[PDB]
Amino acid sequence: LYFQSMPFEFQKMLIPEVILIKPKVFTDDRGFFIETFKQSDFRRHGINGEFLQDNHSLSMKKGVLRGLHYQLDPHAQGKLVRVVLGKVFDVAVDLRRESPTFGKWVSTELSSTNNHMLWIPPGFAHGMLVLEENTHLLYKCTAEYVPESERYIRWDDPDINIKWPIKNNLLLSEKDAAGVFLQRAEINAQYHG
Amino acid sequence: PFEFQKMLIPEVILIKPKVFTDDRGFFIETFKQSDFRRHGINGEFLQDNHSLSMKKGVLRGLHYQLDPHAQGKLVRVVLGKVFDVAVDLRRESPTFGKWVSTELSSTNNHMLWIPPGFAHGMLVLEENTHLLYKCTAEYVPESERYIRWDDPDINIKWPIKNNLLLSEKDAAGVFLQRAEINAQYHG
Ligand SMILES: Cc1cn([C@H]2C[C@H](O)[C@@H](COP(=O)(O)OP(=O)(O)O)O2)c(=O)[nH]c1=O
Ligand SMILES: Cc1cn([C@H]2C[C@H](O)[C@@H](COP(=O)(O)OP(=O)(O)O)O2)c(=O)[nH]c1=O
Ligand SMILES: Cc1cn([C@H]2C[C@H](O)[C@@H](COP(=O)(O)OP(=O)(O)O)O2)c(=O)[nH]c1=O
Ligand SMILES: Cc1cn([C@H]2C[C@H](O)[C@@H](COP(=O)(O)OP(=O)(O)O)O2)c(=O)[nH]c1=O
Repeated sequence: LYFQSMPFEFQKMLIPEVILIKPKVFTDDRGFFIETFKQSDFRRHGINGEFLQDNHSLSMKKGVLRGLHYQLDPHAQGKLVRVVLGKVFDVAVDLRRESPTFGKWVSTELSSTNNHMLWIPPGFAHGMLVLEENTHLLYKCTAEYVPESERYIRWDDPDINIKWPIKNNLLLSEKDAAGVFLQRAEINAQYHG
Repeated sequence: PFEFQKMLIPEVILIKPKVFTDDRGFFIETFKQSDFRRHGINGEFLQDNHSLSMKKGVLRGLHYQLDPHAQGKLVRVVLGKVFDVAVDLRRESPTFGKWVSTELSSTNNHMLWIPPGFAHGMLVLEENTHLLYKCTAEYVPESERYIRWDDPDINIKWPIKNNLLLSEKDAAGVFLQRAEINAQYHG
């Protein structure tokens, strides 16, 4: 019972390079149809670069946390993130050296209920906390996977100080559990504007 | 990370991605330009769509856009299952009016490449089926054309013919012999 006239709403977050996208849901007797991406519209609202790789993660239990992740330059991925089933608390962290918002973060709830999408530009790290069982997270990347370039910052880093709605149990990968603290992170991304 | 398999109409390509399981669940790379372009799948993906079909027996198709708005489509099912159909509607094609089908599901995570020049149809086999597809051209409603699912010249073997939920546009699809088609065979 939430109505939007236009096919996409684009909303800049407090870190304005991060963009929350609300697509339009067309309901009928069959079910629904959503346009989830449209280059022409996205490019007019600041979202640039060729999407070279799409990924899909299933997280079976509430409390799965993945992040914080980025690829070193020149393999930095811009990401368009959505949840087709379930719900996540989704986080973008500005890790662009010299950025007036370096080490700051914004969050949004991405779910199969809202069908919201988050644009996380290159220069940022991504983290997500699973809030519903069997959560399917899909994202498009502006650069292809380069495992050697992947870096890992721990979820509970105190300088970043993300307010995770951690309810009870936390399921972490070994790489994420072994995430480093921001102060000893390897970062080459540079702020431009 | 991907197996690519040409169908009997060899421009139609079945893609089997690799599933990495762990304690958290799984990870799949569902598209990768470098790999896809090496295996014949070309064109910029300009638009992504998502359809939910609540009941078994929802049928959508048969759909294409006239040139110059023809969409190549990369089709997958993230939840549920469809009987997915590609129909060759390229004038002068040795397989004009022929079709290939595959089962796309959340169990197999298979994907189908349906090149421009083809029509797409899908029949929903599990409740709450989520079909996702990437298009090589943006939506142009004026260019959309609709061919009846049960057209007798195309003669698709749909695994269900009865409890069928159709859109009004699909119900009103035209028969192949009176279809508007401008796509041309080059291959
Ligand atoms: C709420 C919020 C905090 N933050 C950062 C700013 C601060 O470093 C920290 C806020 O938590 P806290 O240290 O408790 O607040 P304060 O610094 O105002 O005493 O987290 C964000 O980057 N984004 C947000 O949305
Ligand atoms: C991020 C990523 C991972 N993988 C593989 C490597 C591992 O086997 C598995 C999980 O990787 P992992 O780095 O744990 O993913 P997450 O970002 O969710 O923590 O997926 C790819 O094949 N491609 C990708 O782009
Ligand atoms: C089985 C199959 C049939 N077809 C075509 C061939 C026929 O024109 C029609 C099915 O008819 P069919 O009963 O297979 O052959 P016939 O009628 O010649 O005895 O659909 C395809 O295009 N793809 C397929 O995978
Ligand atoms: C195919 C398509 C449909 N729509 C809208 C128009 C209708 O309100 C709704 C369903 O269109 P419809 O043509 O019935 O979809 P399907 O191909 O599944 O039969 O979605 C778009 O906004 N973009 C698209 O690319």
